[PDB]
Amino acid sequence: PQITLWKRPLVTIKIGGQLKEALLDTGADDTIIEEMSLPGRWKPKMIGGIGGFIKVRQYDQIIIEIAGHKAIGTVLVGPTPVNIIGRNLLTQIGATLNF
Amino acid sequence: PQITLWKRPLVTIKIGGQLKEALLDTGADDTIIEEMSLPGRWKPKMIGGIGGFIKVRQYDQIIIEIAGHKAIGTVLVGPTPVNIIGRNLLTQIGATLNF
Ligand SMILES: CC(C)CN(C[C@@H](O)[C@H](Cc1ccccc1)NC(=O)O[C@H]1CCOC1)S(=O)(=O)c1ccc(N)cc1
Ligand SMILES: [Cl-]
Ligand SMILES: [Cl-]
Ligand SMILES: [Cl-]
Ligand code: NA
Repeated sequence: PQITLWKRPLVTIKIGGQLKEALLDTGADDTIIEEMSLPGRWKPKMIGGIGGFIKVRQYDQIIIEIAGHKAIGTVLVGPTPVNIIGRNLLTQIGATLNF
Repeated sequence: PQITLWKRPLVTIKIGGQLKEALLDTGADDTIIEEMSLPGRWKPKMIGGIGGFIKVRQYDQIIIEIAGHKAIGTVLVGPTPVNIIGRNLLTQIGATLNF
């Protein structure tokens, strides 16, 4: 698609066999989702946002579909206002900003 | 142009006579710039996200040259860790996310 920005760029994602809503966020280095069960081991990560830095859980090589596009990569889990698809997975699905 | 997302999508902006570097951020509803003076009236606002909320000043009807493209709209000013061009001004320069 070509997505304009008059409203929030919200899409459906599928993770763990469940559909969720997520924000496509070019200002997010990383993908972070609200608390849920993911398989495997996790590692600690510090991420920075508007209010400061927080520690979150990092899961690697997670299968995730984004607006129908398949990705496999790093998903963080932690306190987040919305599920966020950031540049690590935006790049995998071939997203660019154009003007 | 067409901007990939392998690295942060940073551009040069001009605002209030000053050149700054800013992130083109599809996840940000409104544009937020680090502390600077702007002309006219303002009102206080709180904005939040990862790491919580910050208090900002909301200035309306501010012109900003973004990578060569002029746009007018609301500009928030406050202790953001990064200058962010949000959707309110991305729309005006015809920015889209494509994949
Ligand atoms: C969290 C989203 C929903 C909203 N933010 C936008 C995001 O793009 C935000 C931008 C940013 C980059 C680096 C440092 C600080 C902020 N990135 C962000 O948190 O990246 C984290 C999430 C995973 O990767 C790392 S916001 O800054 O809170 C915000 C809120 C309101 C307005 N008007 C403007 C900005
Ligand atoms: Cl990744
Ligand atoms: Cl505006
Ligand atoms: Cl349009
Ligand atoms: Na004004």
